[PDB]
Amino acid sequence: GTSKLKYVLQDARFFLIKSNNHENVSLAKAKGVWSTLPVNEKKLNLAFRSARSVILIFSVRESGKFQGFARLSSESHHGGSPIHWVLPSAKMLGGVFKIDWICRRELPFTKSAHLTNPWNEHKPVKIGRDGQEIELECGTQLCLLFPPDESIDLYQVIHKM
Repeated sequence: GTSKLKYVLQDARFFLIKSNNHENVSLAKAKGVWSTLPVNEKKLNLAFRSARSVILIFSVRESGKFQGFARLSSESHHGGSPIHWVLPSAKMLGGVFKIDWICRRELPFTKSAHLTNPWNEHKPVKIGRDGQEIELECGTQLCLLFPPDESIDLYQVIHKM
């Protein structure tokens, strides 16, 4: 069902993550981690303190799709296991966020054409820079459009809230 998902998304904040390649999203899906440039790191750390859930919605550039979404489980930290990102240069990144995936399935942009983001001039939600915040209602409806991921159990994520 969709009820535990709606509970996790209640009063959440949402951010668009744009990856240059599929390899980095595959690493994030396998290891449960993301890293971003310091300007976005600071925004995500502020958001993590401010909201019950902070949701990252991932899209690989030129793919025409979103590849899934995940919830921050920590602020960023330094000095863990090093991550061999494909950088498009590793010293330029900030710390590492731990994330819990909520959906690892794809959603094509053609299915989100009716959703506009007020925080980006009401452009279609697919449009945005890496780190663009997505307003609550747009972000909630976007996450509810993804196919259900029946491999994930949100019981443990609810306990982290």
